[PDB]
Amino acid sequence: MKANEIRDLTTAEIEQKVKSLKEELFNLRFQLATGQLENTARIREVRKAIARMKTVIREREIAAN
RNA sequence: GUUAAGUUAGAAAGGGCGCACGGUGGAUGCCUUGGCACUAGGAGCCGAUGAAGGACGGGACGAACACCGAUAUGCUUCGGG
Repeated sequence: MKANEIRDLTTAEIEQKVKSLKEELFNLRFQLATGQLENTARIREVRKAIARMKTVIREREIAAN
């Protein structure tokens, strides 16, 4: 998904992207705490996706100078 | 029936010697995951762009070892497989 990450422009790669993933992780952890989640690999894959987005943004910023 | 006299003893409450069968306890034999002494090549410094060394944390489900820092049991890119 890294290529698709590059294709998006910078604001789109943070605004309404690293925010929806954050809120989804929040809801997922709430459901797990309550006691009804079933599928549990979602947490790990969401966290990995967030890290990917942050790293590509930082790479762009570093290359900009 | 009465005198007189001899006797292995022969019993064993328990004990000694020999034999048979067990229990505790880790010598001996066999075996290495760890060490000891060297040889031939390399490398002989790290740090304010924050060191050597640590504290606290990170997993779906506890404590500990190993691994990693709010991008936390991991992220990109180039090669091997």
